[PDB]
Amino acid sequence: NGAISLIFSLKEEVGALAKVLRLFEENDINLTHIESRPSRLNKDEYEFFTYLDKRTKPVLGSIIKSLRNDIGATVHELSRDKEKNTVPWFPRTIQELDRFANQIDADHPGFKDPVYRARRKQFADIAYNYRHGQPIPRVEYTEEEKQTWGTVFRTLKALYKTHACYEHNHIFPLLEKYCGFREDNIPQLEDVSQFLQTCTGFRLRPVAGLLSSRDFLGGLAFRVFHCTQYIKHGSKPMYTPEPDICHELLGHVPLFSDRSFAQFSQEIGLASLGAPDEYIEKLATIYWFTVEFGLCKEGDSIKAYGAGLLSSFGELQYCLSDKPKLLPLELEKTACQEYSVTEFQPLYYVAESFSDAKEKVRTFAATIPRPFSVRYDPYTQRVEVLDNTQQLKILADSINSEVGILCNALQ
Amino acid sequence: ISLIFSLKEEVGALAKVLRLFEENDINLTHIESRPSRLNKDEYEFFTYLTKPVLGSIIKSLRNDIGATVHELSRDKEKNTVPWFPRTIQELDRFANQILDADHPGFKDPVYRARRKQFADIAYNYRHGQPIPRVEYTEEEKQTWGTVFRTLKALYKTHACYEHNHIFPLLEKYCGFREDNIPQLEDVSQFLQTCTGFRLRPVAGLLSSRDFLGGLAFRVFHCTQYIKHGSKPMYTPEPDICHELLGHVPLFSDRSFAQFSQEIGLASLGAPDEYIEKLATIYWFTVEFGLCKEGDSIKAYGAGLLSSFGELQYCLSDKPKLLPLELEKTACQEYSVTEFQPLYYVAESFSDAKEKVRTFAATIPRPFSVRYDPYTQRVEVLDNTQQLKILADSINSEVGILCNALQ
Amino acid sequence: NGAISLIFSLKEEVGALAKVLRLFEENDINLTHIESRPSRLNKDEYEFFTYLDKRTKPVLGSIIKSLRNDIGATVHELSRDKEKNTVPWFPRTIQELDRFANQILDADHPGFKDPVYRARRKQFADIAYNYRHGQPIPRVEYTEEEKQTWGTVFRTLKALYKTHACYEHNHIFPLLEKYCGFREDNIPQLEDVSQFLQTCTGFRLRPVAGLLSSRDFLGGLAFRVFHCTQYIKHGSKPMYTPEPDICHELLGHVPLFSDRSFAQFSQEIGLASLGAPDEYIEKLATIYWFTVEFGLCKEGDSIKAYGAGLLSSFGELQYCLSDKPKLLPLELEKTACQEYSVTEFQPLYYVAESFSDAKEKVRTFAATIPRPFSVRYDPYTQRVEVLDNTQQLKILADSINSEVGILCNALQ
Amino acid sequence: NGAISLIFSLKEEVGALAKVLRLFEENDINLTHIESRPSRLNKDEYEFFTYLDKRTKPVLGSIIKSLRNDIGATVHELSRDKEKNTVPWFPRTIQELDRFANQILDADHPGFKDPVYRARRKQFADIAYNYRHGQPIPRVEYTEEEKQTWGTVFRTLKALYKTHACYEHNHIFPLLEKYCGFREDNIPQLEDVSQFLQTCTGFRLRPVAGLLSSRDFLGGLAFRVFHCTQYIKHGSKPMYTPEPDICHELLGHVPLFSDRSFAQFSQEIGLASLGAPDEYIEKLATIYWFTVEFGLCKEGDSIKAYGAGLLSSFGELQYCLSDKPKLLPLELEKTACQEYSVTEFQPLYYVAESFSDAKEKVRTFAATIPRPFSVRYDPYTQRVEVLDNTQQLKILADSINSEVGILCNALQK
Repeated sequence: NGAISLIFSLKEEVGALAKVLRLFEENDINLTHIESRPSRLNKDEYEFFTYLDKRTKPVLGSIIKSLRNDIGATVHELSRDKEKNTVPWFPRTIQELDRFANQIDADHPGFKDPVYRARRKQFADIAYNYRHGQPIPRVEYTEEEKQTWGTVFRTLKALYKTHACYEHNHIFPLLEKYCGFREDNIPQLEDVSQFLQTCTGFRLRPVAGLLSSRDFLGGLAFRVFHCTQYIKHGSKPMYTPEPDICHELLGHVPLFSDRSFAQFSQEIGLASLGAPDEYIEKLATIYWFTVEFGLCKEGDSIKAYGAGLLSSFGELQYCLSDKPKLLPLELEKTACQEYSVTEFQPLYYVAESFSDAKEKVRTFAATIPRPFSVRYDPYTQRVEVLDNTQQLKILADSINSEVGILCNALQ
Repeated sequence: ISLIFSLKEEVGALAKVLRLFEENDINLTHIESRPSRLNKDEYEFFTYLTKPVLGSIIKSLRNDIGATVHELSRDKEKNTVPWFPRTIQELDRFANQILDADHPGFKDPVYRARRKQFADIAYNYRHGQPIPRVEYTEEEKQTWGTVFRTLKALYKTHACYEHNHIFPLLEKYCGFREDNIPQLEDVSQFLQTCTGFRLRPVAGLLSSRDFLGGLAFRVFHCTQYIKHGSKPMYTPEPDICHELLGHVPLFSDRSFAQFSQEIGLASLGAPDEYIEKLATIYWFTVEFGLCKEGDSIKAYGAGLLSSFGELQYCLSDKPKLLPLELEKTACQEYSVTEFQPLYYVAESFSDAKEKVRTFAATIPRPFSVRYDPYTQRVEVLDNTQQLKILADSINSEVGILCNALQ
Repeated sequence: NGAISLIFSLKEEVGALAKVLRLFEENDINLTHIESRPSRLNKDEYEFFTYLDKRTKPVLGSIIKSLRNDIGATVHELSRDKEKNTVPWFPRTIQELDRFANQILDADHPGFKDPVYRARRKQFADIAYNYRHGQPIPRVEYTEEEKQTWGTVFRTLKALYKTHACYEHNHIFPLLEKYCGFREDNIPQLEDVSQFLQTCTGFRLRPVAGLLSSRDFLGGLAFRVFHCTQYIKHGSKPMYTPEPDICHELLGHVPLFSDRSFAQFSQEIGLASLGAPDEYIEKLATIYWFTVEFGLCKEGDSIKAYGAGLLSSFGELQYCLSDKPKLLPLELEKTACQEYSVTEFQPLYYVAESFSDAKEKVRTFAATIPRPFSVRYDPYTQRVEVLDNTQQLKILADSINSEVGILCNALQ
Repeated sequence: NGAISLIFSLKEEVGALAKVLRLFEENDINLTHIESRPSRLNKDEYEFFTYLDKRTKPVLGSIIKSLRNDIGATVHELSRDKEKNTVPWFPRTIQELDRFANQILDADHPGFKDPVYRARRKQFADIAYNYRHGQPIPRVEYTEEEKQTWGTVFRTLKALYKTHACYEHNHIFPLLEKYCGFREDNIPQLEDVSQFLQTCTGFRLRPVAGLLSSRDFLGGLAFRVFHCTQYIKHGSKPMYTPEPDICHELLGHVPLFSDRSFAQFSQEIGLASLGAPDEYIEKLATIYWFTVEFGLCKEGDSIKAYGAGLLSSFGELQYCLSDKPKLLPLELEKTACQEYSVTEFQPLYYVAESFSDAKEKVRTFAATIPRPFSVRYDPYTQRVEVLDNTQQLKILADSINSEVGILCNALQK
């Protein structure tokens, strides 16, 4: 089916909303797929959200020209299949992450274990049926699963006070009192999501497996983290090439609980919206060398903040060793650097800070071919698509008002 | 009797705080401990306190641990900040604090029963839950219909641009017709998609402090009952017709949402003298405001957009008009019962938000407040802290504006 | 002669600079009347300044059409005669205030029958006619008669500033008394005042023979240039106010022109004037009338006067804080259309919340003024720069992000 | 006589101003040496600029003692001989550049045997010694010999600017040839160039007889004032480089000073010097030697020269882009310590990302410089504003406020 979406604003005129809503009607598209909301910046405009798929493609082209010239409006055509003259699709609302959440062995250390394979189908099914809004279904984990967690958990906690970054060590005690991070407890995703929610507005979303970098990264734009609920097979408690619950709760969650790290990762996600294939890849590389295997400066020393490092006891000690090569974070080079998932990383990029890395990403995003920019509205949980002079005008007044607050507060 | 205090992680601070509460038989679910957003080094604590020995803890937090502790009392205890809900859920705590033989429905046993029905819906509502739906009777709908038909006809000429900008969407997507009474849960979802405003059914009339405080979270306490059918034109008591036809459309407009949000932010922890001023400001804007549109003036007050007779009086030559200036407006005298003698004109909602902001700076509070739509939390800010969050906020918006100009 | 100007920028490409210059050479326009300079904002563009007059009109249309259709430059045609859909002229640079500084507006004047006074008045006019931007303002020894007139006005007003003037006026007036000879027995020299203004807010003086037009006067405020009279009223009637003598200029305007927030506020009226249609010149002058000239401002507990016409008029300074005037909050869309006379005490004053507020009100008002650009004064080059590109605003936002990045660093 | 200066502010308060002016006056520090101006930020304060010298120094402590104690004002003390517990003096207004503009710095000069040449250097020196801020720069007809020299230097470099000079130099150079008389057959007049500079970035030339101390020279850049020589090197050896004649000033410096980005960058070095300890004056001078004097900058994938020592030296201009030099990326903590030799072609150049990136590196470096305050230049009053941490946040914020308001109005056009 795919997903087609038409992004266009329309000034209110007598009969303006009246006719564009029929412009769908004449072509026979259902008008429960055409949702019309007031523009959030331009007081006199109406923004249209279209929930379409390939069945509607017959008539989309005719509609666009009329809107383009018969009404004089900038129309951006979003398509899932990334075809001639469209922007790669991306959800504009947080509920629209539902639409491909589920869009997802022989050497796995659980290939010949029918209990494990049947267990994995349980978690998959919990994820397949998850929808935005619902609480995350709680699962009692087996005793052998809680020992695997214990094994993973006990060793890593020991290295944190020396190898983990400050943000990580600052938050972890809070997850131990309030979220059941204990050597003997596997935490429930619903408690974690509730905790993140009150910290940075991050929220969890159980996922059956691995999403395409686009889908996964686009979720970061809404501060939605697509999370797995299963656990690695207990035979090899050090296994890491897939992201079990250990990778999630111990590698990602504490940092998603810090504003600057949250704002930084959200920025990688904002940059993915409508990015071409080529640039989703570069963002994935950037992601891999920051959120996944990033190192950060802390005064005169270097600490780890990557999820793949804060979750892998082995490579956490390695990366602080003098053996791995180190480069300062450089996006025009980092985004093109090669990496291998299976082997310990040869190279790590060091970051001045989460804030500085946030700025570099926003800077890098200016290089991403998009006929518009993006800003997340945390009030309606929707993406603002920025392409007008009069929008930037409203944003600038908004900036000016805050400056007045800053100025007045200085006196 | 809450407490708000930050604390640097120095010699085991977090653990000392929790041992300080254990030694005082206070369970850790009444200790919310979060990291600070502007100071990497410290933590934010929030307790929902057990009045006996609260002095023992505060004395320890301030001295032994070197914290700055705000003491928030709802019981108006002198030398305590007037309490306000910090989280959107904390609107549950006092949503049930409302205030009859004159009523046009006094002699009607069924009407006297509906009102109790709607009151209990409001009483039993808690944040997050869907607003319970109700099937309105045929006589409730014609009453709505008489109100709807008579005002709709005045909206093209007498109503402000924003009201008229949004009203076709409510008719198009929320069942705003003369033969249908919309369900609050539908209206609430729409608002959320527009400005993030939410509805919370309320049995009747909360105090100004409680009501205004709700607006800080873009939360509108909204009635669900309808006026009695014998007097359709009766508008005295805030009725569903008041809420959906006078308040709702404006709440869907970003700039009106921000202005009303601003009044509510200003109330958080404001002394009672400043609650009465903000309530008067509210009376003369959100409820009975007029606004300038080029050379003509339109009505935006909910009490005007839901009152047939006073929607036409207000834009007439009979009442006195004054430009909105809050030091004078916040001192005005008004009466609930009659057509208002005086109205205040605003040049724009944008401008009105600025005036409210400036006025709020004069409100005595040992902190500044800023709402966080991500975590649905109001954050209290020392003078130094506010500077860091605005500047960092400013730095973000400018980045977006630099990226977008290309 | 009049005045004609072509405001245009151009990206550098091979021969582009040379093609523009031949186009003007082709048409007798000397290289001294078209200067090219690099653009402040866009590293790769050249800004152009044309010092033309009506003797160039026969040829201007051909040149304009060549810049747009051949060279491909966005061109704003400025005319002082406000021709066929041209922008009303205004000087690009501070030197070019010279060009029309002498365009000036006796029967029942108190100094009519006095031939020494008539002569003094033509002595002061000549100093203005001959003044040119950059020159020291010629000093003149005033007589005892003149310093006694000054003294009568000065005396009555000083006793009244402490209770009637705004705080900013009273903050600076002692400095003028100590460093510019603002005494009852001494008329201060414009050269000293201008030098003190310059060190305070960059504001400078400029002797004018009499009353300029509002466009020309206001335009000077965009450069922080105040066209100032230098004669003094006749000694027969020392409370005579209906002309801006040196008392009105030195006691009404100068203290406030030395305050940064008031300076920026008056400058904002002048920035808004540049190129404004005649309609909006009238509105700006009226706004000027109810702010710079007869304005009042809130000062905490009380309202105080700041208009130059109040601070230099004993009688009306008392009247305006009494219970007789009708006060109104400053709202420009209304105020800009407020009618008034010069003949009597003002029935009605507008109250400004503050100078920084009235400044933002004026910036907001200027956006409504029909112009194909906005403007920014460059105090380094003392030249007006016109903003009409997205390419410019890019740079403008970058520099913003830089100071924000600096202010953030300075806080944390 | 040297130079002492007191920097302090006072809140207005009945009698406060007269009580301050009196403790100067009663100690025979007459009013002409004590300026008092309204504080830009603090609307109830007064700033005081004191013009003093060693003659006052017997009474300085008492005056300071009453200022700090009897009046409660935070007083900074600027001295030119830089005693301990003083701040190395700097000029606060553009006029005080007059004060030490003449503190200048031969048997082997390539002009010692030419008695006409020695005599002429005394003419140019006499123009400069008598030059005062605000005056037009005297125009001097150059000889035909002198013009030959200028042509030899001019012809060879111009044939080489297109492929070796950075974008900014090549952007302005065509304007200088057209409007300032930059030609092979003509030596420009400093007055015409200064007026051009002023119409570009506010820079202005100040005729100077010889070489100033780094402190004095750098400090001038904080006002966008370039102390500039008017003479030309001897005719015999037109490739002679050790002293900065008109060839170095006009062909090496004048183009870049006409560029906004470069102007702001070099000014940032100047603002960094004001009141710096001599240890950091030397660090600044090295940074300057490798940026504005011998700098290279990144320009897309290529690298071009922006240093005046290169842009006025055909021989080393070609060298600096060859494969011979050693190139390091600009890092001011490392740059500021780099050894260098004046006589030979530099073996090592520091590459800048851009003038915009270099400016920020300078400002950051300047933050580490021990100074009891911060400095910003104000082009309206042409005076340096000395500010505390609070005052600095205010100006930064109101500058931001003003500039956003402009972006707001300009967005709707």
